[PDB]
Amino acid sequence: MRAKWRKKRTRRLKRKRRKVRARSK
Amino acid sequence: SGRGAPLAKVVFRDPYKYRLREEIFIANEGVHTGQFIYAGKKASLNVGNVLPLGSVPEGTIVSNVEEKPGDRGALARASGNYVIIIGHNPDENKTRVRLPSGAKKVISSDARGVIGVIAGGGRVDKPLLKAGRAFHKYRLKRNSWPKTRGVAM
Amino acid sequence: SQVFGVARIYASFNDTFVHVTDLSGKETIARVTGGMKVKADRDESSPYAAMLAAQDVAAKCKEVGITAVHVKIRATGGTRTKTPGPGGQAALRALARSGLRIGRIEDVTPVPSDSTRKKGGRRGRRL
Amino acid sequence: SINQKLALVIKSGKYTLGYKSTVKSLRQGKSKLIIIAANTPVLRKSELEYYAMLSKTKVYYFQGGNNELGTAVGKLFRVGVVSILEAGDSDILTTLA
Amino acid sequence: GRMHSAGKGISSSAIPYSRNAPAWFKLSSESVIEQIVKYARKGLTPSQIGVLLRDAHGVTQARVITGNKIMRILKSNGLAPEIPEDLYYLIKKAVSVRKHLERNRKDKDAKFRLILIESRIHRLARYYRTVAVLPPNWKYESATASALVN
Amino acid sequence: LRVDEVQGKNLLTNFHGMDFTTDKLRSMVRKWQTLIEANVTVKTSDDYVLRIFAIAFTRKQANQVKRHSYAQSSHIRAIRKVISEILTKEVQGSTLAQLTSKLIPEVINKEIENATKDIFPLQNIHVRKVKLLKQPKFDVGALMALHG
Amino acid sequence: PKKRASNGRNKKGRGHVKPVRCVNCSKSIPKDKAIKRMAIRNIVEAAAVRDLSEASVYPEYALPKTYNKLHYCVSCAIHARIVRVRSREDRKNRAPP
Amino acid sequence: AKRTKKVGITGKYGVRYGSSLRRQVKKLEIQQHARYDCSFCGKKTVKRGAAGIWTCSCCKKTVAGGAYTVSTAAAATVRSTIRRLREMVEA
Amino acid sequence: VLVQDLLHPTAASEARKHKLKTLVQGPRSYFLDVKCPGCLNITTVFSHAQTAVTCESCSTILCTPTGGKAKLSEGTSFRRK
RNA sequence: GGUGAAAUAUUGAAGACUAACUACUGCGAAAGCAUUUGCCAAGGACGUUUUCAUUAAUCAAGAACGAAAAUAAACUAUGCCGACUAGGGAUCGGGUGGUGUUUUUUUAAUGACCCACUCGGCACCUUACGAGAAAUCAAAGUCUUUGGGUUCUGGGGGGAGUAUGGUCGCAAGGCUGAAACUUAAAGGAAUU
Repeated sequence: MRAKWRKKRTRRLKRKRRKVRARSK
Repeated sequence: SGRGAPLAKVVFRDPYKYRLREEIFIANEGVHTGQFIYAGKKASLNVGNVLPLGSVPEGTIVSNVEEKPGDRGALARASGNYVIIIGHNPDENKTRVRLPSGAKKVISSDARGVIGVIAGGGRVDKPLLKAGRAFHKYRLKRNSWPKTRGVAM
Repeated sequence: SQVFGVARIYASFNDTFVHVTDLSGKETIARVTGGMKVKADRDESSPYAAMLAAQDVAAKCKEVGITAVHVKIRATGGTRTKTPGPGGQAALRALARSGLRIGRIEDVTPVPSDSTRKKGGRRGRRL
Repeated sequence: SINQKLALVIKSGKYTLGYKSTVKSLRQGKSKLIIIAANTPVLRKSELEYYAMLSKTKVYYFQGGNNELGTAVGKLFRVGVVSILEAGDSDILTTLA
Repeated sequence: GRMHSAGKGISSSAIPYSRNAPAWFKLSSESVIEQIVKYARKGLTPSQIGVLLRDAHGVTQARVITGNKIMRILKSNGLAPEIPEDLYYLIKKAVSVRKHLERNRKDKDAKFRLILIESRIHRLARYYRTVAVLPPNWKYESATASALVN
Repeated sequence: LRVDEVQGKNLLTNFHGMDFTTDKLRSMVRKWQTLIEANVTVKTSDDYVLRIFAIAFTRKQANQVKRHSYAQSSHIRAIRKVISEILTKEVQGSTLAQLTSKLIPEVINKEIENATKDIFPLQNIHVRKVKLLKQPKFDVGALMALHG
Repeated sequence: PKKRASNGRNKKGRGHVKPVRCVNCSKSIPKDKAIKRMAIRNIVEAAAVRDLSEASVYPEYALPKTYNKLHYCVSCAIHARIVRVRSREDRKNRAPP
Repeated sequence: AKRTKKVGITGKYGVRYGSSLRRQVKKLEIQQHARYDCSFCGKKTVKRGAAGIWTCSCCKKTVAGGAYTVSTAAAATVRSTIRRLREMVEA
Repeated sequence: VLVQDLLHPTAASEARKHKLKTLVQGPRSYFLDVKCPGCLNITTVFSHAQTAVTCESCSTILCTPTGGKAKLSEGTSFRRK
C-alpha cells in the first residue's frame, strides 16, 4: 500500500487532538 | 432623511418664462455638483443623462425605469442596483430590459430611462454588527423591526 | 424539376429519424419515425431498420404528391460523438433502391466548440 | 518624448506656473506658449484660450492634471498652467503645442 | 549569468583591438569634446549621447578620440547629472510598474516584476553608498521617487 | 431569404441572410496552416441593418522545401482592418442591392489578395457566414424601388 | 523506471496543456496527451458511388464527405481505435504507417 | 509603539459580535475613511459625507459614488462599455 | 581536429563565427561615407546605425532603423569606411 | 434520451472552449498561460565601434507570486552561475552576405523564399572514448589521476510528516518535528 493515501488518515488523528486544545486551553 | 443611496435634486430651467423649479432623480455612480445633465430623446447617451430606451442601444444600463414615459419614477430605483436592455424590436415600440432578479419586462421605446447605476453599491456587502445603527436606520423609516418567533407567542 | 422541400435527417447513436419538411422546416408533413415496424430498440441502429424507414416515407410521398426531399444528414448532435450513425449511411442508400430523387446532397454535421462538456467525466463512460 | 521637451523649458526657460502669474505675464505680452490640463476646470482652461487669442499664444492640452503637469515641471506640488514667455532655445517654439 | 533570469544571452559590445585610430577622422579632440557637451546640454545622457556620435557624426568610441570617457567629459565641463544613467532609468521604470499596479492592482506578475526592478535597484544603491558617489543614508522609497526622478 | 408580400398565389422574397454548410468550413480548414476570424457591422440608407464576416487562410511559394511555417502576429492585425474598410463603404445606399453587386462577382476576394501581395499574399479569404436581422417596417413605396 | 523520453505524451518545459473532448465515452484528456484520429468516410458507407450519381441531379458534383476529427482518450485509442501494442525500440520512431 | 497588532480601527468594538465579520469590516471601513483622491482638483479632499457623497474640501465639490468605497467591480465594468459606446455615437 | 594552429587560422572559419566566439572580439561590421547627390558634405554612417542620420542643412534619411544593419534608403552613394 | 443488454427555424438572454486553428513548438520565476483588436507598460533572443566600471556569483532568516480544489504523480523525476569536452538534420525569434530563385509597376529599390553560417535556446537521434548498478545521460562528463564558487538535504527500513510544544493564517491546513520499542530485511535497475 502507498504511504500517500495513508498520510491522509494520520492528519485525521491530529484533528481530534486539536479539539483537545479548546477544552483545556 | 430616511434612505440608503442619496438623490440628485436636478433643477430644470422652466421653458415657459424665467422660472427654476427643482425636480428630483435618484443616485448616479459619480455625478459632480454643476454637471450639465441634459434630458431629451434627442440628447446623446451619456452617464447620468436620461432619454427613451428604444432611442438608445442594447446592453445600456439605466435606472429609475418606468413601464410608462413620464411616470417620473418606477422600477430600477433601489441603492446600488441596475437594469440592462437585452432586446430592441422597433415594431410597436418594444424595449425588452432585465431587472435585478431576472425579469423580461418588454416596455416602450419612448419609455423613460437614465444611464448609470444607483450610487450606493456594497451597502449590504458590509455587516452592521451593532443592531443599534439598525435601530438608527428605522429612526426615519417605519417599525417593521424588531421581529420575533410565533413559537414564542 | 418536380416538387422540392428539405427534411434534416437526424441520425445520432442507437436510433435514427427520417422525416420531411418544406424549404424552411416550419411546415413539416408526414413525420413517421424509424421504428414503427420494429419493437427491439437496440435493433434500430443497423442497416435493416434504415431500409424500411425510407420505404414508409416513399409510399406516402406518392400518395399526396411531394417527391424531392433535400437530404441534410446530421452526425449526432454538436457536443456529442459527432460520428455518422450506423443507420444514417444506409438511409441515403435506402432512398436510392426505392426511387426517391434528390435536388442536392449536402453535409450539416454540428461541430462542438471543445466546450459544453460532453456526458462523461474525467474518465467518462468506462466498463 | 513630450516629457523630455518640457524638461528643458524648466532647464533654462522662463514659464508662469499659476493663475495670477499667467495673467501678469500676458497683461505684459512676453508669454507666447501655454499648456492647460484636460483634468482641471475647463472654465480656467477657457479664460486662458480667450486670453491666448488676446495675448496671441499657442495652446496645447497635455494628458493628465496639475499634479501630473507638476510632475513634468519638476516639483512635488500641483500646477496645470505653464504660460512660457522665453523658451530654453529648442524646438519647443513650434512643436505639437 | 544575466542574474534573476535563465537566458544565457551573449549579445553585448565588441570594442575593436585598435586602441588608437581612426586616421580617417577629420576635426580633432576639441570637436568631440564640444559635440558631446552639446548632447549633454540637450539631455540625451552618455548612452544616447555616445550612440548619436556613432552614426550622425564619425565617433566610433571616446577612447578612439581622447583619453577620457563621455561620463568623465561631462564631469569636467559641469554639464553632468545628479545620479548614474542606469539608476535614473531603473527608478523611472520602477515608477511605471508601481503606478501601473495602481491602475491594475491584481497584477501578480507585474507586482513580482515591480519587485525585481526595486530588488535590483537596491543591490545597485548597495555598492553606490559603498563607493561614495551619492548620499550614504539614501532611503529608496519609490513613494517620493515618482516625483523625484521627474 | 425572407417572406415579403403575396399577390394572387405569387409571393416574392428579399435578401435577409447567406449561411454555409459544415463540409465547406471543415474542408478549407486543415492542420499545419493559419486561420483568421474578422468581425464587422455595416448599415444602409433605407433604415436597414445587417452583419458580415470574413475568414482568411495561407499558402506556399516558388521552390518550397519545408511542409510547414507559421505567421508572426504583425501580419494578422493588418489584413483584419483592411477587409472591414472596403465593405463598410460599398454597402451603404440602396440596401442589399449594392451589397450583392460586389460579393457574387468576387471584387473583395481579388482586392485583399493583391493588396497585401506586396509582402505576404494569403489565398481564399471569403465572407463565409453573413445574415441580416433588422428591416425598416412596411411601406409599399420603398419596397417597390427594388423589383424586377 | 526511466526507459522512455516523451514519458507520457510530449511535454518539455511547460506544465499545463488544455484537453480535447472524446467522441464515444466523452473522456476529457489533453490534446497532445491523448489521440486525434481524423476519419474520412462518405454520407453513406462506401460501395454505391454509381447509385448516387444516378438518383440525384448533375454529373458527380464534387463528392461530399463527413470528414470530422474524432478525439479519443488513450483508453478508446487502444480499444475503439488502432492498438497493435508495439515493442521497446519500435516505440521511438514517429510515423502513422 | 503601535496600539494594536491585527485589530486596527475595528478594536472600537471590543470582543462583541463575530470575528470573521469585523474582519471584512476593516476592508470598506478604511475605503471611506481614506482621504481618497478627488478626480477634479487633483488634490485628495474626498471625504465620506453620507454613503455615496464625496465632497471636495475646496470650493465644495460634492460628487456621487459608492456607499463606503467610491466604485467596486460592478460600478467599473459599466463606466467602461458606456464611454467606449459613447464615442460610438459619432463612429 | 587532433592538431591545428589556433594561432594562424584561415580567413574561412574567421568570417563565419560570432565577434566574441572569434580569437579577437573585433568589429565584423564597417562604416560608410554615404551622402545625397545635392550636398557636398559626406555623412559618416555606422552599419547597424538604427538612429536616422540627416545632413548639415536639409534633414534627410540615409539608413532606416532595422533589427540589425539599418537598410539603405532607395539609392544614395554609399562608400565603405 | 440509452447501456454489452433489458428497464428546424425568423431572433435572442448568458457563459463555457476561446472550437477547428493548437504541434516533442512558443512565452513566463515557478505555478502557469490556448481567439481577437486597442490602451498600458513591462520582460527576452538577437543587434551594437552606446554608457558605467566589478557594480558580482551562489544563498540560512526574512520578502512577492503561486494549478487545481502556497499545495501534486508542481517532475527536465535531474540545484543555480561559470568554463570547456559534440556532430547532425531540425525548429522558434533575431542578425550577416548572397545584383541567387522570384515579384511585374519598368531592370529598380525592396520584399518572400531557397542556401551555408549563426547566436539564444527547444528537443530528439547516432555513437560516448567518459560516466553510471544497469536503464540511461553532451550531462548523471572534466569524481581515488578524487578539490572553480556555492544553497539545501539524505545515512537500513518502520515509528513519521506522527508526540510535543513553538510558530504563520478569519479558517481547513501547514511549517517545524521527535522518541521509545520493533525486525534482517526494505529499496533500485536489469534479467530469467
